[PDB]
Amino acid sequence: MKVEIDSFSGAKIYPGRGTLFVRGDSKIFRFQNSKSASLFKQRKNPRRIAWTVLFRKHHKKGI
Amino acid sequence: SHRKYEAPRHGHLGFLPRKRAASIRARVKAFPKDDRSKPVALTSFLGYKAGMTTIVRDLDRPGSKFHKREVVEAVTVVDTPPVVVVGVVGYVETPRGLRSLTTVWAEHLSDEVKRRFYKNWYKSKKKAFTKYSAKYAQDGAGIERELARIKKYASVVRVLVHTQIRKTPLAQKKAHLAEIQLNGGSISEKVDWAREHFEKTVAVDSVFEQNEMIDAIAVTKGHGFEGVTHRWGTKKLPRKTHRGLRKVACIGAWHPAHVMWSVARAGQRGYHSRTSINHKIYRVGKGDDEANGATSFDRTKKTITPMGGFVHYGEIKNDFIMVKGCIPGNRKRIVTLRKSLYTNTSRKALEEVSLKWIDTASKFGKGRFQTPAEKHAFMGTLKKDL
Amino acid sequence: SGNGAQGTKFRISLGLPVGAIMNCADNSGARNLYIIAVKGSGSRLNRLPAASLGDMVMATVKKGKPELRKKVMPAIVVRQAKSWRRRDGVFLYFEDNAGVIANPKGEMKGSAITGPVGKECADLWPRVASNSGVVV
RNA sequence: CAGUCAAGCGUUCAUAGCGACAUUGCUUUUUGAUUCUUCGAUGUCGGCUCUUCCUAUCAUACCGAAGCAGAAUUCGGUAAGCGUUGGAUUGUUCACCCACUAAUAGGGAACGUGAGCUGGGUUUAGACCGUCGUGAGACAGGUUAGUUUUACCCUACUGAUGAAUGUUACCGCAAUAGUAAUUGAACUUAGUACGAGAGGAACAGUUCAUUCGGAUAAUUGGUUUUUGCGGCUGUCUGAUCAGGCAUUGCCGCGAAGCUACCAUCCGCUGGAUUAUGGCUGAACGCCUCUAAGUCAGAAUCCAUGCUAGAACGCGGUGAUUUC
RNA sequence: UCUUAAGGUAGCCAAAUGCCUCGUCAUCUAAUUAGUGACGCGCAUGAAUGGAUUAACGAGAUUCCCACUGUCCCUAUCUAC
RNA sequence: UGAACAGCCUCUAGUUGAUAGAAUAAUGUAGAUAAGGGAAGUCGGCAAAAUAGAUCCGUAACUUCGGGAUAAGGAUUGGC
Repeated sequence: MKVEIDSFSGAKIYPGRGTLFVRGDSKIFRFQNSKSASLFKQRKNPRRIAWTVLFRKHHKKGI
Repeated sequence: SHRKYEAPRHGHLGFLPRKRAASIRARVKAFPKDDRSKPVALTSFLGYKAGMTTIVRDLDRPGSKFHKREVVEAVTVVDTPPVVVVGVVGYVETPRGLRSLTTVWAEHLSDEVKRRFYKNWYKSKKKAFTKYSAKYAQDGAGIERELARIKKYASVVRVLVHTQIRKTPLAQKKAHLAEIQLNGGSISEKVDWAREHFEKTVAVDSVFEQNEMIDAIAVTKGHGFEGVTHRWGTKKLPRKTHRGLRKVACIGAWHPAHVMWSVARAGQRGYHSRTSINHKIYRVGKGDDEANGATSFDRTKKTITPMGGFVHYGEIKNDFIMVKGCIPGNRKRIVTLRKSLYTNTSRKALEEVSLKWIDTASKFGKGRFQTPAEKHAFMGTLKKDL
Repeated sequence: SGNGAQGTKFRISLGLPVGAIMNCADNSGARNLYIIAVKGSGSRLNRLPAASLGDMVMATVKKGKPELRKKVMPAIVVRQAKSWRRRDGVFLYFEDNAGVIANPKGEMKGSAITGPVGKECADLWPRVASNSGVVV
């Protein structure tokens, strides 16, 4: 087996836990949770969301 | 006049009456078929339903598409501390059925089981089985002959056992007590086996083994007085309807001028005895051991109890069971396990099972981490972590 | 499927009932597909037959070419938009639901496919695999 | 609806299958006929819902016959166990079409069912047309609009308690009643058998699904008064901080719990039998499945199993009050 | 040719008038006893017993399409009383 | 606040009345939300939803030339 990375939060997705999405352009996204999923459908930016790994690494926290 | 468009009986009538059980501990109606060629051993067990979780393994049915591929499966977990054998009774057979002629207990008893004899224990002399111990306190004064009576008679024997509700994390202190049939060897052997095992633990490593199909017998969760619509699966009547739509519209014809039993009706849902079968065991595991949650592939030392515990149960520090799928019964509840009655091979009951990974994540939410080590690793330190 | 069931199928959560209009993905001239029936469908009272991924169906064209319009035709689903569950527990869903015209045996009357499809359909209907760009 | 008979059809041949002319019966699901009950009122079509029953069996199980090579089909038997759809138009019953289907069989229960719905239709009063009528007015002729009441009683039903058995607690038995699992596809057998060719099987085996059921809530989804976190508008609290009101103010997230063929898991094997085919076997010195005896045999029947446990069915066991 | 006081003219239709009738043709539909457009030996259309249209208006009757939706597949959950 | 003696909050004045207490089963009444599909339901889209203010843009047939027309249909809207 393997573990993966939420498009939004960038989190380990242990098997089965979480949702998957396949846009018409064949981009396969994965979501650990409906929180991330709903934000994605809202077309939010994780780099702006604070608790996200992208914001974390863009503001240079936990270096 | 006839039914214009056909459709089947809503619900199942073998499972009637849909009424509250006689107990919080489902009766075991039937045990397997006794045979003598095997050794004396139990044919049932008792534990407490703890909860569910989810695992991973490699299927093997030669002809599927997930043959030799991974899957993920919902399992159910039971906490099965070893049951204390105390006593046995003897059943002689009549044209009026099996019938107990003797119940032999043991000398010494635990507060939990004689509490189960009592109701108001906190104000009690605790006077129970004292004169039984005084029938004991000698060599065999009035016990040896009961045993030999059971030998001379009693085609069937059932061993009395009780649980360790104090080993559980529960808050009851009132042990559960029950009988199990033995389906091995001869009758003298059964009784002397039990005599050896008076006041003695018995465990799941002895009663069961992996890849065994069993029956789960328990009482299904109570849902109160309920309408016909959830209780039977009847069509919700339409929007425009005076005086209720969560109903059955016609409940019978003019003639017979009575309500037929088969018609649906509101009333008790749940707290029902149920006996589900063909539940493959996937893992026995040990309280007196760590790494219960760790397969040969993971090898990350971790028990089965997730972060923050089982919801409404706690920990699994006793011997435990992981079985495929669901079972009748809710969390914190008793459960009566049972060997099968029939040598189902089917290339489904013989599918040998070896595991890969076991979700030990928090069910009190949407848990991302199986371990706080992993948690701190992913997160870094924290304000509280000085 | 039946006829063109190159093997079997595992159940898929059902989200395309009769009355559903779903996109057409192929190069056959169509724009939409009005589902009206399902093969291998169950027969229960006041239950709508529901299609799935891989389920061959009978459909109509409410929008498209006047050679295709006003006649039924077999069609096959490749996209669902309803979260179903594979044996690895992955809950997955597209954003749209679409299909492709076919013959009863399963060969696409159209020569191509425009977008992603489902691996189940790709494994069950080989001509779709032939005309597939991307699979999942 | 089913029989008797059999001129004829069926290449030849009455009976594989049909079966005119003639004839004997059955049913009450039509429609008449009658007017026994009912006019100090039995709520009146259909649909929806929901159960149950019959079989004159559409499909499924096992079988027999064929103008049955195979496939497909037709006839017939035990069989009502199990199932018999979604839609278009119509108030519709009915009909007709579309499509799936294993198959889309017919009927009964006060033409089941209105203190269960609805009120399209019919069936008051308003109104329009046509025809009839001098006219008021008439028309199972057409159209439109038109109040659908009460259960708190008894019974039945579902669930739920419960006196009395010397008391109380625990473990059990199991009378009786109920009962459930259903059908299809795909691969393989095998492009084999069979068939001149055309075409084209089957049993076993495997994986899957349909329908129904019984549980469960790890996962996903839903729900959210956790009024838990954050935010938003208006206004009030001098401003801030923090908060009230806005019939739960609104939004996003949202655990727990409940819940979903929208999710998951499970859904037993033995005996006696029918029809049918048979074994030995006479009557009838042969022969014959039958007469005595006897074998296998089905979705049947009964048990296994499962559900409740007789509250007036029972058993085993423990402890049984003192100043 | 019989007969009438004279024999329905313009125009309109299976229309709220048309039994037969689910009239025939077309269209809308996968399918339409509906809807619309045409046809007219119209049982029984029709001219201030007003005919044929008619913009706008209608808590009028009717059909279809877009959107929308717990009407529905198929139900579930929550709140106050 | 806002186009507004709308709706919502407040000041003065007035009330705090309407049997109450405990729990929160069914069925209801009133209010709501619901994945995928989208009227397949039904006599019939009944009920409910969706749209909604303002500014800008654009605007069909038909017409009694007056209208239809907010046609349709699209964009934008905060704070400092």
